[PDB]
Amino acid sequence: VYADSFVIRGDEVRQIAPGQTGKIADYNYKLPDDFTGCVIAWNSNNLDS
Amino acid sequence: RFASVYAWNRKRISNCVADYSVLYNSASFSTFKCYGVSPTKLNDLCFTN
Repeated sequence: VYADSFVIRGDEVRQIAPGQTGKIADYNYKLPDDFTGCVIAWNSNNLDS
Repeated sequence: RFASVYAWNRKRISNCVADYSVLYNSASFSTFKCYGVSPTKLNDLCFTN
């Protein structure tokens, strides 16, 4: 198993899915078409701001 | 000034060369959905009007 982690805007969470496009999906973190994993995200406005 | 949605405006774009990358590459758009066309291939495609 590979665990990947990063911080993004709340509006960008929708780009972290297979087949997505946009600045994050196209130029930061691209998921494969047949992705087998799970995407876990939580608000961090208490730590990262 | 934009139009009221009950009286939505329409403009014909024609007899011209487009570059949809100028639009899709901009970060200001909060939503850029496409139906029956893909935002990337949209710049390789051509239309009557």
